[PDB]
Amino acid sequence: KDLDNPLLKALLAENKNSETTKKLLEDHQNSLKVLKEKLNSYYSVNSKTLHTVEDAMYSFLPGFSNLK
Amino acid sequence: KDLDNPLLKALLAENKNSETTKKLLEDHQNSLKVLKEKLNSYYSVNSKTLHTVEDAMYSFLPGFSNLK
Repeated sequence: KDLDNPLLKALLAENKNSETTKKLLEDHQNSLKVLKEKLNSYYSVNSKTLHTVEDAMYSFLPGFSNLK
Repeated sequence: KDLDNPLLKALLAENKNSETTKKLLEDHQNSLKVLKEKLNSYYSVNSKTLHTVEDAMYSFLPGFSNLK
């Protein structure tokens, strides 16, 4: 909600030469990537009885693994 | 809240962003004052506009008064 505000878009359009603001924008994108990576890392750790079902689909398609 | 967003305030804290902030947020402050006055006078203006609409609703059609 914060990064998609119309005021932010208007400010970005008004000052194209915003390298100082561009640094903050890239910092925000890095925070985006870090948060998404952490959220996904909270997933690809463990599984359940779904492993037996998963083994059924790795046999018919050789060379396939790590379905998340 | 969008105007008072802490991230937007941090972006505001820039000098080159402050001039475009000057323009955009003086316009925004005028708009906020206008909308606050609109909320304050909403009841007052609705009765007056309703009276004008009723006057125009039955003005040039013969007969037809007291539309309720």
